[PDB]
Amino acid sequence: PQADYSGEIAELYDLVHQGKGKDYHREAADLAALVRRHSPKAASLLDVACGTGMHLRHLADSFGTVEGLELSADMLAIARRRNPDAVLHHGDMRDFSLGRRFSAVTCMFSSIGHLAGQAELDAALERFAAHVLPDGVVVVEPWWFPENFTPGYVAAGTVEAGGTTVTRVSHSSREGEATRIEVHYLVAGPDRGITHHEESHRITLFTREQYERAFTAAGLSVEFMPGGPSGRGLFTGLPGA
Amino acid sequence: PQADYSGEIAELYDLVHQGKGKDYHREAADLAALVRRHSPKAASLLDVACGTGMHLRHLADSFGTVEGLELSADMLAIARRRNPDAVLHHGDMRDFSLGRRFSAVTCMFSSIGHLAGQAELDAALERFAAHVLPDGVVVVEPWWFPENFTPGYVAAGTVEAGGTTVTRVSHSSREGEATRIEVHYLVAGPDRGITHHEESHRITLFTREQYERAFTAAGLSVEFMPGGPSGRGLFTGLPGA
Ligand SMILES: Cc1cn([C@H]2C[C@H](O)[C@@H](COP(=O)(O)OP(=O)(O)Oc3ccccc3)O2)c(=O)[nH]c1=O
Ligand SMILES: Cc1cn([C@H]2C[C@H](O)[C@@H](COP(=O)(O)OP(=O)(O)Oc3ccccc3)O2)c(=O)[nH]c1=O
Ligand SMILES: C[S@@+](CC[C@H](N)C(=O)[O-])C[C@H]1O[C@@H](n2cnc3c(N)ncnc32)[C@H](O)[C@@H]1O
Ligand SMILES: C[S@@+](CC[C@H](N)C(=O)[O-])C[C@H]1O[C@@H](n2cnc3c(N)ncnc32)[C@H](O)[C@@H]1O
Repeated sequence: PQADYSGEIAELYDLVHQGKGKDYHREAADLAALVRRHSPKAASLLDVACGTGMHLRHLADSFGTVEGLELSADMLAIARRRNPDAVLHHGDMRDFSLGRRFSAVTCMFSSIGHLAGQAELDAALERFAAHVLPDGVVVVEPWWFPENFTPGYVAAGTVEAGGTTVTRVSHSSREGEATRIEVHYLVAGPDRGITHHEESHRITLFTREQYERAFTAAGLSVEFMPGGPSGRGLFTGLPGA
Repeated sequence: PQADYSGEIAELYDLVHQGKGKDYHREAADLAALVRRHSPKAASLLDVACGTGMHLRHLADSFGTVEGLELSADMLAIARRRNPDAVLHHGDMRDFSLGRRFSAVTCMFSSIGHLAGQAELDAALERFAAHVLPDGVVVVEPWWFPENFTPGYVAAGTVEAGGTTVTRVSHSSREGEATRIEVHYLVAGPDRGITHHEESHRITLFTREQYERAFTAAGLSVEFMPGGPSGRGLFTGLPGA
């Protein structure tokens, strides 16, 4: 039903991804070490599709200035509360223009898969290049590629916090050149009873070559790293191709 | 939504109660030892609201003849497959008449709480007495009493079998003289995706005295045993009051 990271889905986001084991503190430390490898003097970072601003909160401990861009107002509201001294823009990775550049431009946890087709992917990569300093680095965490996607995958987990029990179950299928992921939730607590929610997303299965193509078209040199924080690896790009 | 143990709810019953830890083999052994305490020569047993026939399957190893009665055709279908050599009647605990008596008449796992009011409870207890041999025993596992019910209770568990993942979440609230239990399910598998189901039941909170009253009115001597297989204790009754 929803595909827009809104309402109760946005409110549940952080608890469910923490319950699944996601460690944004570690991921931010790793990201900052990776960035400083390619740009030793790096000072500022823009996190695109920053969601609830969990990486930004931790990256602020490593970078003098951090900033975000996010499409969903409800995600953004959470992010702004968590990062009250940073600028967080409501906008679209396909066409934003902030009039400034950063040491690092990051786009994490498969947000890039919400783009449809090579044209949107190239457009986003060009915007990321349009916002990186000449000595900086772009980091994009892809969705699954066709060559590593597992169709029929079922993930189920339950987490409890503050008196509330949340179960999240996903099923991922092949829909042409994308994954269809259906996600259902049961949210329960003594005072509120049980509520059911659902999300459904089409997330594009770009090949590695297609990602590399978008980096190249944007003037970035590209390298893929397998494994990565979420099993999908990580691409890094440097201006100067 | 449903309150009638039908369709997919009936199909999910055994897997969810097994995942929650219910051991019908142990409960049947205990029940047979309890019965033989009060009726050493006991030979036959009628399980009323026998559901999917899980106690009957195991009790058949202890009693020469076992038989069941169940209101829901879909539960009964499962029970009949599991117990192909026994007679399993489609009927109602409030008014059935089988024209024969048994060494033991059992009614397990709070099925008795599906009755509304003292009149139905007394009617069922009189039917149970109308089907027990003079030297036999009646065993009724109650629902919660007002004095031991915990309102706001949330139970969540996930079990996997045969490629299918099932999450069941319940919330129990006080509705006058009953509990309102709402139960939601998520059923997931690689081939079938995710489906959501729900049940809602009103289950009467009779006091211990009200149970004892129904046994007495039916000519049975009554004893309550705390704890029991499901935390609600157990009543046993003997003809001859
Ligand atoms: C398909 C798939 C999943 N997983 C692993 C990956 C993950 O550990 C788990 C699936 O969990 P779920 O909540 O559905 O997806 P995420 O955690 O990625 O969250 C997001 C969902 C959509 C957009 C972005 C992020 O199984 C794989 O290892 N291979 C696969 O092909
Ligand atoms: C209210 C309540 C529950 N529990 C325990 C009892 C149980 O271990 C758990 C609740 O699990 P759930 O699936 O909702 O109920 P059942 O397993 O009884 O199944 C049936 C439901 C309805 C009709 C018959 C049987 O919490 C308690 O200890 N006290 C309570 O007051
Ligand atoms: C899986 S979440 C990842 C959020 C965050 N980066 C993290 O690691 O938790 C995907 C995010 O992409 C955002 N998003 C989707 N399409 C977008 C677009 N065109 N521009 C900006 N953000 C977008 C969603 O609103 C959501 O916050
Ligand atoms: C919680 S289930 C217990 C089933 C079984 N005794 C067990 O231990 O698994 C409650 C059962 O009561 C049955 N039931 C409800 N009202 C009934 C009635 N009036 N007569 C007979 N069975 C009834 C339901 O159809 C269901 O099978």
